[PDB]
Amino acid sequence: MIFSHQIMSGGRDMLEPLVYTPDSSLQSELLSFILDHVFIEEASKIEALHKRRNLLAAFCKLIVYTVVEMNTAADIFKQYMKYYNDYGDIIKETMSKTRQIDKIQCAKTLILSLQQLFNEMIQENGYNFDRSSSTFSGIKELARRFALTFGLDQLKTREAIAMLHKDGIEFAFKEPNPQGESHPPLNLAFLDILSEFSSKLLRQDKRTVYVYLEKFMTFQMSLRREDVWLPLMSYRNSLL
Amino acid sequence: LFEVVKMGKSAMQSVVDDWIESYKHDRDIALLDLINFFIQCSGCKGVVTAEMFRHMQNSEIIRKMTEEFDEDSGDYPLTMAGPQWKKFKSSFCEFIGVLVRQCQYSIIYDEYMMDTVISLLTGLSDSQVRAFRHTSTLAAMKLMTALVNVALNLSINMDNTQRQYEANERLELLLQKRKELQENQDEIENMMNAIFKGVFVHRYRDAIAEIRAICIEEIGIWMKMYSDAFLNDSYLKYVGWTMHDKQGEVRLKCLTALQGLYYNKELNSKLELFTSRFKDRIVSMTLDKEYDVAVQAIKLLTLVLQSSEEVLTAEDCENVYHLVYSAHRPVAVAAGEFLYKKLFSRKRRGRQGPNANLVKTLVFFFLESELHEHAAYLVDSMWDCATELLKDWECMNSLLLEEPLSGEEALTDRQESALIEIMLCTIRQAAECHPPVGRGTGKRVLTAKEKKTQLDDRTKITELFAVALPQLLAKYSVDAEKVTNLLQLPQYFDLEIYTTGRLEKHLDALLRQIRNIVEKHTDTDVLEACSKTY
Amino acid sequence: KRKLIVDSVKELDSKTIRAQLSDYSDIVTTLDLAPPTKKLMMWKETGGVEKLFSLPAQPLWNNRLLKLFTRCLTP
Repeated sequence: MIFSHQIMSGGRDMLEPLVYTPDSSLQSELLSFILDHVFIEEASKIEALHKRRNLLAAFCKLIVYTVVEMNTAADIFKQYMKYYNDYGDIIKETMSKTRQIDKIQCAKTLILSLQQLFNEMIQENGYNFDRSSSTFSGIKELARRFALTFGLDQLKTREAIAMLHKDGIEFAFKEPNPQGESHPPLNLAFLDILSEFSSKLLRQDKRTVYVYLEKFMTFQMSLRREDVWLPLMSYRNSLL
Repeated sequence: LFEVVKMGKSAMQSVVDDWIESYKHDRDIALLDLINFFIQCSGCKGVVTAEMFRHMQNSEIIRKMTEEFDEDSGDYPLTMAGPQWKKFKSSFCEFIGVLVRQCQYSIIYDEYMMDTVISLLTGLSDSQVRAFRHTSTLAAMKLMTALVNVALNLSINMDNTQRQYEANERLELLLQKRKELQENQDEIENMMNAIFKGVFVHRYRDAIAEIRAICIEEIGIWMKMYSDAFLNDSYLKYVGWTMHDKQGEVRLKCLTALQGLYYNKELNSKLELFTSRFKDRIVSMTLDKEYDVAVQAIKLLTLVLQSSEEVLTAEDCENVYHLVYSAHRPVAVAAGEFLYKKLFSRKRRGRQGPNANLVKTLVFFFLESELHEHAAYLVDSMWDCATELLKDWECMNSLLLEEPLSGEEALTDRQESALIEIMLCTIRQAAECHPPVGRGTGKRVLTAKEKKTQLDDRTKITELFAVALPQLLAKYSVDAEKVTNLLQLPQYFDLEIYTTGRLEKHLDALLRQIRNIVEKHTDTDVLEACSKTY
Repeated sequence: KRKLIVDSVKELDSKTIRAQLSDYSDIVTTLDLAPPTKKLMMWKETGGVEKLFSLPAQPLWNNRLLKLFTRCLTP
């Protein structure tokens, strides 16, 4: 934080030599330490709580003041609800500050966290997951708040939420299903989560995102009304 | 008419002048107009016909005027906020008081005037019209509040005439004036029963909270106005009942009314029984949900304790004692006063002088109650009441440095450490005149008196610990907590007095002792204290 | 639509009165205590996120070094 490119903030540039840009190796090691020794589940309770809060505050400082790449904030935004009491008001402030710096990249980080939770479920739970109970409900509950955070200032919030939907669509239609192309595309239940962000767009952007949705749908799949397609029907009705 | 109340022009002097001018003509229509104006004073737009109910029952006029409501919004004259509320509420009482005072022990003490008004007031109290049910209690109850003083004057004359009768047409005149002094009294007494029985007994527990608040406030006024007639459980019980109301304004009003009697108390004997029958609740209100009620509940326990030093037991006072380590400074201050005037009330310089046993008791208190390990909160909860016990460091230093006097028990190691903590926290709240974190705004523009107090306290602190500290840090120089709590005082010393006082050998001693601590201790906080002091 | 707010309930039930008289355990509360130790007092001083995002992690006491850090705090 002290020897960064901020050392010349309306200050003497004679100190240009000692500007240190951390390498990707260190940017990965810091995140590994944070996710291993901060997010973890008397007097020793508050002891460790405040110590871990200080450590998370330091890393969030490096994220907000743009010393490390913003994309690493996904692995912190991934745990807003699971720690709303332990570390929630820190992460909310990090989000409020990371919105101001770059809204576009903030939306990218948000929807990358939402796409790593989904992959967390796919990594063990099973693709035929309940889709109606447990941790999917938690993901939807997180998505609701994360959509509420992006208030309609209309200050280019349109592009942020549009690029957010774009990422969602491209992640949904990423891997075709092996069984057959006569069956739904993989990772399509996500569109049900993506529905919480629909209200943020206005009508014109809703239509534009629909036309971009036609870039992967195909008429035959549009008319295909089955239970396995319920999420796609829900997303379409959301965009209408 | 009611427009005087609407514009706020309703008053006492000029209104009574107008009422007396009307009486100069007659009282035959001074009642028709009195009823007509008061009816519209609620806020509706009714009518008064010459024989609207003249041959009939006047009470019938209720629904007839209710139909002519002219309803615009749900707000009576008092409910209508702003000046139309404040001025009208202040003004209303003036007219009633003026009417009573002009009565001058006549007309109302005669006939057909006091009786006339009673009917209208009674009817309004019952009407489920928001107007009458609200503003009648504002005025009809108030009328009892008005006449009790009139009866209060009746006793004075009786007592005065009693001596005149103590001891012909002069004696027969005494006899006549005495019969009439009784006939009026008795009839005024029935006119009282009128309100209490009808206007008070039922409206006392009315559904809406504001009317109950008026009832309780007027009952407290009665208590303060008469210390006999209205000081009997027959009247001293309604407050005890509504002491468990679920609102907060009503509870505050009952507590205030009760505090009135204990305030400048006449040591009423029956009041002592009331205290005991309700001590449990008045003490359990010390932890009420609304922190605006616990303050006025604790300021009543001290008031009781001032005279009745027996109703409170040991666990009852200990419950209050634990409250001084609170989070709300307004309740903590009151707990501090209760502790002060319960336990901390009771050779000009020295360990044997004053504020010595008093300052020896507080360390015992802190070492007994074990809710906190630090003393800042206790010190702050008394910084506005005990301003001489927690400021005379000359004895706090003495009690830790001066050798124990034969015939006096010395302090234990733990008691000494606690005293060092108390000393340091007193030093801190003297130097930085800001309360501890959690209590207080945190920003305050210190007044001239506060700046003067700061300068004087810092000067004394320097002039005292600059010469005292090396000895302290040489005797208590093996104990961690003690050194880490005594090495902070340097930070609170005006270092300018060092130069213009020739006190420099003590500076050399202080630096030498600090070096001795550094070269002998290895704790991660002791050395921090030394570095910060340097 | 005369908004008189006239309601039938203008009194209280004696059953409810005695219920309030007896069940006074719903209007009282517990005690809110302040920091019980110095460390908790400190952590209430600096634990606020506004201070968490405006102070060094390793505590630096001298104002010189505090400026060395905090001058890197931009808008």
